[PDB]
Amino acid sequence: SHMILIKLGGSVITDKSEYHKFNKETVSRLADEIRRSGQDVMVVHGAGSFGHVIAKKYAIQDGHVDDGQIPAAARIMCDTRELSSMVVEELLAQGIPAVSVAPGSCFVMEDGKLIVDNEEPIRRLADLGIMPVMFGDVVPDRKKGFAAVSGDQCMEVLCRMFDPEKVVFVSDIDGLYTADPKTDKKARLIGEVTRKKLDEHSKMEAMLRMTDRNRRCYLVNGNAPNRLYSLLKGETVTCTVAKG
Amino acid sequence: HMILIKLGGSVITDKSEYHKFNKETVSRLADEIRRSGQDVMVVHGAGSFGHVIAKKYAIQDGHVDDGQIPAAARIMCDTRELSSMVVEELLAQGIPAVSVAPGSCFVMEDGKLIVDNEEPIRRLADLGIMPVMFGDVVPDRKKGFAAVSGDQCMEVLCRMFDPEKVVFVSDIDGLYTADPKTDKKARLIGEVTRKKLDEALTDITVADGVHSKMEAMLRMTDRNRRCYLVNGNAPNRLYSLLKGETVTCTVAKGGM
Ligand SMILES: Nc1ncnc2c1ncn2[C@@H]1O[C@H](COP(=O)(O)OP(=O)(O)O)[C@@H](O)[C@H]1O
Ligand SMILES: Nc1ncnc2c1ncn2[C@@H]1O[C@H](COP(=O)(O)OP(=O)(O)O)[C@@H](O)[C@H]1O
Ligand SMILES: [C]/C([C][C]N=N=[N])=[C]\[C]OP([O])([O])=O
Ligand SMILES: [C]/C([C][C]N=N=[N])=[C]\[C]OP([O])([O])=O
Repeated sequence: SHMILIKLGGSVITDKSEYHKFNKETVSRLADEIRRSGQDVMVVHGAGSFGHVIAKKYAIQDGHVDDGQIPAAARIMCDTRELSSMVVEELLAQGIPAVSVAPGSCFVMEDGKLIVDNEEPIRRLADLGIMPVMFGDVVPDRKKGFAAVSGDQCMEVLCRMFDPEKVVFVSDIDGLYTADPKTDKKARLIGEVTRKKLDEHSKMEAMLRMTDRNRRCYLVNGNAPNRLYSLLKGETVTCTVAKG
Repeated sequence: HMILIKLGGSVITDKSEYHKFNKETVSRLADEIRRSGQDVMVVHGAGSFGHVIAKKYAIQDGHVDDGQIPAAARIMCDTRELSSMVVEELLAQGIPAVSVAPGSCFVMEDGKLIVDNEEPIRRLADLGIMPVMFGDVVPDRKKGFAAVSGDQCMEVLCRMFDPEKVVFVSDIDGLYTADPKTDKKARLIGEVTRKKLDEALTDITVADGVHSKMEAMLRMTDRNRRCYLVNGNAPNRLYSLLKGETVTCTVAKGGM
């Protein structure tokens, strides 16, 4: 019961300012860091520039309103699946058996909720040692035609099915700050996140939901070499932790 | 008025060279589909994106040792990457499509592909985003994992969506009395029925061929829906068949 659920956010695996650009060097290092830690893990990744660009250009997250969005949805779904291959290639190269599980090809959505009615394939892939890799995708919706699922929602489902000991968000920031550290030089790192969120980004809300059953959720900078490796081994690193 | 089409691995890949995609052939076949103007749904095989590694690790035998797991995930990645290449050509010709990997959402039991949840595949077809299934490694309820073929993917979609016509696209003009690559004096079979399938059942067939290929087409047929096996390497032959014209092919009929 010591599995660690990891999200390779789109901020580190892709260049979000450059459409369809894969950060092969960062993902290759992150996969090597994952293997050397010797931990049992499951990998979710974001869509990044392989989806967010065409998404809001056609407002895909708002549902099916025009037939012109159908080729756009297919192109987005083709890109997220292609990105997942590049991620899986790096996992396989390190000796981590993994397979892409596209949510848009397997599940449906209803009122912003990812619905996983059939859990057997994901569970059977896990028991075989072939890590099921979910990711942000365009998903059929029961009310809006289609919708968008995030990497965080995919993790919430896997957090429910497999009860990880730790949950780790890998992004391009040292942690949660008072504001965007890229735009506000007067940003200060927040070390702990509890239900003290009552004072107020909304990432505290996203981190806290996965702290069910006294497990700790971490948010760490993947652009810092070996930080993720040390985190997985239990060594103290710079990060934001959600607890309680 | 939907037509179910299998883009076999023998024509969309170089089956003699691992991980080799025949882009231009697929680009032509997609353009022939667009030019036909038919409501279609496309399944494709794995070809050398699945068979080469499956033979070296006996994946068709199921989970027998831990050395197979890295090979199974390697094939699973290869079939998904090949499917992306196929979808890319479909999108280029104005055919919205999405890859639906059977190993990512289905299981198998006793050599049959179990589809317990039909909603996603049906919702994608309703939106106009063609669900494209393909040959893959699939978790098995009894043997750990199992290999599913394009022919089996075609069966469940035939069961699900009830096409009026089924087309098998391969690297051969049709079914022959023996393998045409190893027998020059072999002739083509024009029509396939349940009667001739029993006529092709031999001891060699049992110990294995042509009987299983006939059975694959016959399972796509019923009282009036026919199955056609056409050569994808013949330019515009798939186009003419989709238009309703007569072409050199093998026809299955009557069901079984
Ligand atoms: N209060 C904040 N603390 C930390 N980062 C923030 C904050 N507000 C905005 N950001 C920005 O959000 C980005 C990460 O969010 P996002 O890219 O959506 O996550 P993901 O990496 O999962 O896609 C960071 O690059 C950071 O610049
Ligand atoms: N009786 C037969 N008739 C036609 N082809 C045969 C026969 N026996 C063996 N073959 C071989 O099978 C090959 C096609 O089979 P396969 O690759 O499974 O089709 P697909 O590519 O549609 O899956 C042909 O290249 C042919 O050489
Ligand atoms: C996929 C998405 C969207 C795009 N397209 N559309 N509607 C998102 C996900 O999320 P992330 O962030 O995790 O990546
Ligand atoms: C997945 C694969 C591999 C295995 N092997 N076997 N029995 C294949 C697919 O299928 P196709 O259709 O391609 O042939």
